[PDB]
Formats: sequence, C-alpha cells, structure tokens
Amino acid sequence: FGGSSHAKGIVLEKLGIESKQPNSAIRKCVRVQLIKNGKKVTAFVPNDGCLNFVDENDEVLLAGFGRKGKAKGDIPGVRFKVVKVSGVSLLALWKEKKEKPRS
Amino acid sequence: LHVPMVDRTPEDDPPPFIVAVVGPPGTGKTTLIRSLVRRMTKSTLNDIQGPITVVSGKHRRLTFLECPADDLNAMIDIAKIADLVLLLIDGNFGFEMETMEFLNIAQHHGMPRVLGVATHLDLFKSQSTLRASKKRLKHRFWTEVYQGAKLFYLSGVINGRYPDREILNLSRFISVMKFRPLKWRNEHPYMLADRFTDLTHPELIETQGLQIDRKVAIYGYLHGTPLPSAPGTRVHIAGVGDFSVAQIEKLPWNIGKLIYMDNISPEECIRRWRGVDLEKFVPYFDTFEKLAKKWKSVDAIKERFLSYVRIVFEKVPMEFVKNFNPKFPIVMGGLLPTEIKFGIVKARLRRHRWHKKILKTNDPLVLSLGWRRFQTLPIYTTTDSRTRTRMLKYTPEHTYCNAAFYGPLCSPNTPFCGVQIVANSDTGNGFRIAATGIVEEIDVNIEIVKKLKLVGFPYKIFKNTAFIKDMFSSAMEVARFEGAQIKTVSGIRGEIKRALSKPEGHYRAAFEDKILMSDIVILRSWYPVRVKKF
Amino acid sequence: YSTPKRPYESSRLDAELKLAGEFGLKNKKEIYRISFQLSKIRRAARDLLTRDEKDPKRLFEGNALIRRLVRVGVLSEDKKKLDYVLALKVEDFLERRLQTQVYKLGLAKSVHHARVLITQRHIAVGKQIVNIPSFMVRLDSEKHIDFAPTSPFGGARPGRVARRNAARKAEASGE
RNA sequence: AUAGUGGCCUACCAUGGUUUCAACGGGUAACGGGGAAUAAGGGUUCGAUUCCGGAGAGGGAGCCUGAGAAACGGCUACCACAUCCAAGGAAGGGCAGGCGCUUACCCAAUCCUAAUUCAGGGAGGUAGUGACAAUAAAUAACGAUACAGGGCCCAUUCGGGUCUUGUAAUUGGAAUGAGUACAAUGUAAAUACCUUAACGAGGAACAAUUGGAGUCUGGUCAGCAGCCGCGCAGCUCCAAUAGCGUAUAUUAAGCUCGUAGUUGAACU
RNA sequence: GUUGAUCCUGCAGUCAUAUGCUUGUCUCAAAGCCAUGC
Repeated sequence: FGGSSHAKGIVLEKLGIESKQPNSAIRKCVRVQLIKNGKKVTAFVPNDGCLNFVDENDEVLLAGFGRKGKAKGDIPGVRFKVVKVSGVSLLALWKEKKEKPRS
Repeated sequence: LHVPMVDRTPEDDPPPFIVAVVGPPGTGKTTLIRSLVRRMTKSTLNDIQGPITVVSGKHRRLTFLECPADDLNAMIDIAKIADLVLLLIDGNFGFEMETMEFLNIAQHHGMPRVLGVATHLDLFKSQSTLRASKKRLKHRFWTEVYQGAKLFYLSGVINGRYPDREILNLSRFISVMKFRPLKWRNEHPYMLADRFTDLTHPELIETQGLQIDRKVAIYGYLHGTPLPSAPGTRVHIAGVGDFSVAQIEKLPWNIGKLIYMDNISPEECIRRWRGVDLEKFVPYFDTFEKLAKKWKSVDAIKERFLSYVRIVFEKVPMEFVKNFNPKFPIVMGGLLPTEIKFGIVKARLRRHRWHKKILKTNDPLVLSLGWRRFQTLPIYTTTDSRTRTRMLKYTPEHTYCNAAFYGPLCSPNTPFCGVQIVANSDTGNGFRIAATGIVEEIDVNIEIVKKLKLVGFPYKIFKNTAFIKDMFSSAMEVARFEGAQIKTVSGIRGEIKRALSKPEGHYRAAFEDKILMSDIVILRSWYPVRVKKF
Repeated sequence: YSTPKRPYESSRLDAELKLAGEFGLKNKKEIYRISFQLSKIRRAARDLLTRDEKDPKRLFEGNALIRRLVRVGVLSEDKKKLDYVLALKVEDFLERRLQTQVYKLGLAKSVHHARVLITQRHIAVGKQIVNIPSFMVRLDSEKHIDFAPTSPFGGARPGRVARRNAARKAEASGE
C-alpha cells in the first residue's frame, strides 16, 4: 500500500499453495495488479475453497494482515489478503449471505 | 471497457431505452403502465397494445415491456437484456418461497437499474406500523443487495391514477439515472422485435401444406453492436431454435475497387492499374546480372538509413403458424463460430440460495448459455488429489462438484445458469434454480475416472504370507491379474503372489504391512463408461 | 455512565459477577452508571474539604449534599459529619434501589423474580404504578410499597389468563 | 431651488476655515449595530441577525400613481438578448430550482386589512425526514417427583484437597404484553400523542449474535520394503449483548587577536 | 583491608479512517450535470 489501510486491484492470475492439516489441500494465492499504481502483489485467500469463487480478471479489494507487513505463518512472502471481490465482501458469499454478480 | 465504449457513440434518439416492467401477474401492473404513458403522451391515452413505439421528444424514446410470471422462458429472456427492471410488490411478499425466485434470476443474469415499488401496502395496511414494515422490506432489498438503491412508495388510486409529481419522480429516476454495461451482451448484436408482418408469396398450392414456411418480414430497432456487418449470417430465435437470415435490410483505375472485382485477372488488375502461388516463400526477384548492375549504385535507398431494420426470413415452418398470438416480446439473438459448434464442456458450479434439494446426474437440466437453453444430463465429477479419481451421482451439502457433459462448445467461458424446470402449477415461477457458476474450461474427448471396490476381508494376517477367506472365486482371474498391484483401505500396498490353484478366494499375496482386520483389501481403477448424449 | 480504564482486570471482574448476582443485575454498564454518579459526587466532596470551616458555600451546599443523601437512605444518622461520604461504599447505592428493597421486604423470594414483577406493571409506590427498576427509594415510601389495586396479589381482577383456566374448566366440565 | 429655512446651486466681494490632552492620513477579509445565550463585563457564535440601513432586480435614461415606493414583485424608449412565422408581423427577460458535496394541508389561534358582525392573509399554524451519535428494557418466573454419582478445584506435572450434585417435557398451576380492536378525548376541519372494553405461551415457542480455543470424533497423501510406521461433518468450553469485530495510524519505557552579543567593585 | 563459594529474588488507549454482521417496543439521527417552469 502507499501507507494506506486498503487498496483496490485486479486479479491477473491464480497460484497454488498446499497444506498439512488435516490433509494436503491447496490454500490458494494470486497475483493482483494495483489499479492506482500498476504494481502486481501476491495476495492470500483466508477461507476454505473460494478458488471456486473469486476469478481471474476481477476487480478486488485488499487489506493487511495486522502484523505491519510480516507474512503470517508458513506462507512465504505474502503481506495482503482479499476481503471484497467486486465489492461483495467474501464472508457474505462464504455462508450463502450473498450471490455473485454477472462477472 | 472497449466493448462498452462502442455502444455509447452510435446510439441516439431512434434506439430507445429498454424498459421492462416485471412483476407478479396478480397485481394491477396495467394501471401503473397506462399511468406511465399518461405521463408520456399528453394526459389522455390509457390503452395497451404493447410492445409499440412511443415517440416522446428528442432526448430519449421509450418502448415499454411487460411479461407475466406465468410464462417460463421470457422470465429468463428479459433478464439478461433489460436496461430497467421495474418490480411492483404486494404487502405480503418477502418469505414467499415460491414466487420470489426471479430475484436470483436477475442476480445471475446481472443487475440493471432495478426498482422496488410498494402500492398495495395502502390497500393492506391502515396503521402507523407500515412505516416500520417499509424500512424492514428495505432491509431485505435492495439496500441489503445493492448500495445506492431507492424504494418507491406510491398510492393505490386504481383507475383514476394521478398525473402528478410522483410519476415525475419515477420518470425522474428513469430519465436521469442511466444503466451500467454488461460484458457479453454488448459483445453481440441483438435486436428486439417491434413490427411483425407475414407475406406468403401470394396464394398457391405451395403456400400451404403440412410443412410450408413463408416469408416472415420483421422490423424494429437495433441495440448493442451493429448487426449489418455480414449478410447471410447465423441468428438464434429463442424458444424456436437456430436459423440464418434470408435477407438483411436496415433503415436508420481505383485499385481498391480492382481487387474485389473477381471477373478480372490479377495481371489485368496490375496492367490496367500500373504501366503466383504463396507456397513458395521466397519472393520473386530479377536476374543476378540485372540486380547486380542496377545495384552497382546504392543512392536510391540513401534516405533509408540514419436503428430501424427491415429483416426478411423464409422461416418459420408450419407448426408455429398455429403458435401465433398477440406478441409476448421476442428478442433476436446472435450465433458465433466457436460457440455454434458442439463439444464436451466443463463448468464450475455452486448451489442455489434458499434451495432445499440435492442435484443428481440423472435428472436433466435446462441450461442458459447466452441466448441458448438446452436440456442436458448433468454428469458431475470431483478431484481430491489435483486430478480426477472419483465421481459423484448427486450434489450434497458436503462439497460442490464440477460438471462435465457434451453440449455446445464455447471457448470464451461464459457465466453459467442451470435451471430446473417446474410446471406452471407447482410453485409460482416459470423455473426453479438448480446451480450457478461459470463455464470453467473447454475439454472434448475426455474420459471420466470411475473407480469401484472389490471386497476382501482379512482374518489372520502376516506381511508376505496371507490368505483371504472371500474375495474371489476363480483362480484364472487371479492368475491373469497376478501382475497387478492390490491395495487396502488404509493405504497398504500389495501384489498378488499366485492364485495357488485355489479358486476360492484363498491365494498367496504380499503386502508391505500386515493388513488390519478393521481394514479391507480392495482394488481400484475401473471401467470409465460413456457419456449420456441428449 | 462511563467505561473504566481497564477492560480486563480479573479480581475487579470477580466482584462485578458477585454484585450483579447478588443484586440481580443484567448489565455491567448498570454498575458503571452507579460508579459514574458516585464519581462526580466524591469529586465535589474533596473541593469543599479544601475550603475553610463554617464556609457558607460549605455550609449551604455541603449540608444540602447531606440532606439529599439522608433522603435517599444511604447516609446514616450518626455519621452526619462530612467524612463518611468520603469513606463510602457502592453497595449502599445498590441497597437503595427498589428492585432489592421489595425483596428485603420479603415477598419476592428471588432477586430475579422481583425484576419480573417490576416489568409486569406491579407494585405501586403510592398510587403510582412504577415500571423503572432504578428508583432509589425515598426512605419514607418503604412501608407504602404494596401491590396495585389491579394486577392480582393486589386483586380486583383475575386476569384473562386465569380466565382461560376458568374457561377451560367451566366449558369442558360444564357446557 | 424644494414641502421648508440653508452654497443646496449660481452672479459679485474678501481671503480665509480646522489641528500636539493629536485635525487629517492609513490598516482591521466583521457589510452596520442594538440585541439572544455560556455567563469575567476580555473573548466565541450571529450582524446574511429576531428591529432598522446602504447595494441589485439583464444594462442605460426619462416620467407616472399613492399621504407615504424612489415602485422594479411601475411604465415607455434605447443597448445586449431571443421565441413564433400564415413570410406580414407578434411576443419574453437569459431567470429560478434539483442533483453532483418526494413536499401535503388549514384561516381554528396572533396580528393586519376589508367594498370592515361575513372574508382573506406566497403573515401565520399542522404533516412528512434516522446507527456518526443515543434513551428505557423484552426474551422466561416458581414449585414438584423418580431412578442417580469416578462430582469438582489447584499444581500442564510428579500429587493433594473438597463430594449437597445433575440426568428426566415425570409434572403442575401462574403471569404479563409484543401484536389484533369498539368507544371517547383532541379537533389546524383536523391527524398522531395520552386512555381502554374484546383477543394473544408450554416450546415448532410469539426464532439474537459476532466470535475465540480444539493435545476431541472422521476422509484413499512426499514417497518408500527386507520388518515395524509417517501427515467440510458429530462433540465441548469461553464472550458481551442489539451489540461486537476487522485493517491502518496513534499512546505508554591547529594557534592568537577580534565585531554584533552576554555580564559586572564599593560609595556619606 | 582484600580472594572465592553457597542461598534467594528479578531479568495496552484511540470518534480516528474505511468496512462487516443484526436490531420485538419507545425516543433521538462548483468556471459540472440537469428533472421541472417562464
């Protein structure tokens, strides 16, 4: 960020992670280019699934990790997460409190 | 960005603004419609012959549209194409679980400028508690759904409805606030039908029979990209099928001429203009002597260094002549290559909101692909190891699958709409939603992993030296399959050592651990049998 | 009311569970309002301590400070010398609410059932049926604490829900 | 000259008039104050003021009515300016207001006017509008019996202390009002507000969370043999309460002379 | 007047920006685009 708390960007590609508990499953990262800057930064998706949900080429919102940078656990080098794809606030789609738009 | 950009410039007053008044059929929508044209035409027209062209100024022309909730296909069809959805409500909807599913249809087709209008609340409520109910329904929609929406509250003043400031507030919101662009609708040329005429090539014995199609001449105005760009092109008519245009019409020494006049040889084009096979890549040159002598000097390259339409058809055939009616509105679609072609396609899916059933492979589905809708058997599969290893016959709450099926083939991977049909006497809407997502990817000639289980129970086990009481009955099968690698439900490897002349399930076979009596010796990788075609 | 400086102080949070379980409360802000009322009073008592003896500001408002506390029942008679209001405790405030004093005058058999009684348009102070649990009793209406003419246990109407059991017997066993 | 004295304006004559306890000249982005509030009277807010004044009614000039207008919410003419055209001509002044950051009703009151006991009042009075804040508090109360106990706490421990405890609609009568509704009051005609006959509980109830943990329960996977092994869905505890979280930022541990300049004895 | 050892103890505030979930009852919250008219 430019010192800010949030920023809006566009997904260009979707990467792959993996886990150890309770089994090995993909834990998902992406590459998101900043709209205001053009910088493409890695971002993590904290949830189960939601690789199904987000997309390529969608305009997303970004937030921090609450550790002043500083990648959380065994995720090497990601400093940001997505809270709102298309401004739809991921947790609403997480239960079924919202339905994804046309794109 | 550019596909919305091409739409704004040529469109002006003769392309109208799309107005779709969509709600329940039980309400008096017609009073609000004729009230709306009482605002448009001076004060005195209250008759419905829609759809029809109403001329109102040079700013915007406005054609008004209607459809009941009893028609099933146009409930889909008007949703993807409307610039304006006008929802009228009664004071008793909100947890009516069978007649409000169209909201999710407009969600999946994409939300235009949409409206909530409450008028029968006056007919239903008469106390101060309706002010809380209005805000509560506002907490339901659209303010829950989309930020920046307005809820319109109007009077029940049935026939005899106002010309006053309230219709200027509605038409204020319609005229001032404009739409938002859609991705793939603007990627296609699409035309709504306005005037429908039929010519029969005057009377002959060939003009009627069991199979005779006549000359349907249709008229209207264009939207989206310009449709005249190529004659004889393909087209889709919704509810009837795919066709091609008979004739397209629209009512709103030059070497470049010499190229595409095919009655003239190219040597005559060059010869009249100035003064063979591209399989040889090396271009033509002159002789070594002439090019050497001419290129003795290098001076010659020294600077080289530092809208209304009249559309003709010979369709439809005879059976839809009996399907003539006052026109329930039909828009024309557009077919494209790499979308007109067929293929096995894989789609990504999730489950409908307020949906209460499981979704099986064996129950066919209606599928809205753009301007198309196909009943198709939805075969599901899943991965668990970044590759296919299993398949599922139905859709639980546990996970949500990916669909693979032979349908039409579409490379650009459009968004997905899977609707399950109900009759017009079951719930209240024309369809009930099954699953929605995006077309995931394109994949033809693919084969599904269908694995099964062979049952063998162990009772007294050593690592390399073991017998099963009951897993088989033939020593010949085990003798053919002794080179294979047998497994166990916890993951213990093994192979068949030998059938050992016992067609009874007892046979020597090795494992890398002694098999647990709570475990079962199994076998996987089984027959992948064919796709359902429909 | 006001929030304390520390949100998580365990032995402080111990006694808040003690009093609210004792006095039948439902919010900690209910405790915070009583301390904030005490915070301004106990502030102003230090200011008159900075003034001279027989100061007419200390005489007029300092004894009016007494008479407002003698009225509500908190201040005793022997300790009427301006120093016990510095050596106070908060439970004396919680004592003077009518939520507990109806239980101190028997009749309630629970600190939680008493709150149930208050919200159901029960006990009138005099002729005034009160539905506020924070009354801070006047110390002279204490023996006048008694049921309404209606709302039975004060009589004069059984109420429709007892009339249903009257109707469930007189129509089934009768006609 | 005007309603009226008067350089108010002009013809002639004189050379005067004001001012160091300060004439005049200059700044105060506050258009002017009395006034209303917290009550230092200093100050702040308003002076676009609750009352009155100066300036403007697209820009100029002349003129009119009334006791009173310097009418512009008076006229004409001129200049900019623009709508219609039967082609002759006619007509209006570049103006409000909305968004960008939905306005309805009544002269019943007070006063004013009256062609005045009538009636009117773009005077005046009533209705619409809502988590940045925020008020009061509803979600169950009290009995009952029967089989029943390896019950809890602390020390992650090594161990010790304390056993008044639950599993059952066994089951029973209370009860209030969320909401439904005559009548009355009010009455700008008038609405709400303050009242109240008549309905409304045995857990599907008359449907509250955002969370936090978890050495629990389940599901064929780097990759391996000679023998032994790796890593959604059921359950429990804690939380404040219509409130709580999240991200950011923020809070607490080389030598000397020498100018401007600073400083300074005692005293009849 | 000077060398070492033993024992014990120690080594969160932010109406301040954006956002989310939910609320039975009461109260309080330009020098741009133009709808409309002369």
